[PDB]
Amino acid sequence: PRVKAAQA
Amino acid sequence: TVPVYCVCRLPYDVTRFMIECDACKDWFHGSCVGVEEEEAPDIDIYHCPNCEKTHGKSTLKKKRTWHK
Ligand SMILES: [Zn+2]
Ligand SMILES: [Zn+2]
Repeated sequence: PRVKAAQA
Repeated sequence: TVPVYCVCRLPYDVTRFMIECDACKDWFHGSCVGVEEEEAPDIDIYHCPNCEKTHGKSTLKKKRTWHK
């Protein structure tokens, strides 16, 4: 699946 | 109004991991649906809790060595 990684 | 996502209907917060359901193509916070960011590379097909009912459970796919 497509994801959006957690950023700072 | 702004783009909103997930069961919680919130604007996009870049500090939160999100995953897209392969069936409905909507986006969910991992924390709202029980998926941890570190688990996502092992998901082959992700179905959100709603879509599980019409499309079946999500599928995991990963490599494994057993003898060592
Ligand atoms: Zn959410
Ligand atoms: Zn879905």
